[PDB]
Amino acid sequence: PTSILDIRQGPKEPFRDYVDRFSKTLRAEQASQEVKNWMTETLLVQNANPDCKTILKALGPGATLEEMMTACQGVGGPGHKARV
Amino acid sequence: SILDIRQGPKEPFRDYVDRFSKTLRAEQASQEVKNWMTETLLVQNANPDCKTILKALATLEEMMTACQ
Repeated sequence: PTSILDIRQGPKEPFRDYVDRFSKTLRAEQASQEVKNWMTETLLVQNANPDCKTILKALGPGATLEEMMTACQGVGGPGHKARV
Repeated sequence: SILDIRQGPKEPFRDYVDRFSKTLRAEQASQEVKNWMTETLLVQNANPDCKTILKALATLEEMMTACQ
């Protein structure tokens, strides 16, 4: 989990599934808008799995969520969340 | 905002801690997030001299005695 601090990417978890869990927990999290933006720029890359973290760090902080997801697409296993 | 609380180059650590504590208590966040903010932002936003001491270090009283 009910805390944004506990949202961590699984070793085989697709980045899109991790982002969805992070987004849902952050929206429910009680914090100011600037703190939520800071939580995204800190915790999202920090709590990503080793493979995605390596990609995201090379990409830099000055990149959008769509650019992050495109760079991490297909990395890892299939996961357990059904999507179209 | 707690994010903007930064120690001055000549500002005593005790004065910085007082400003950090007052802003954190007024900040709207969960108890675990506030504890995490203390563990990350307090040392991170301290001046170069205090930051060097704090990284080598613990309770707040031990931090203030080491930075006095």
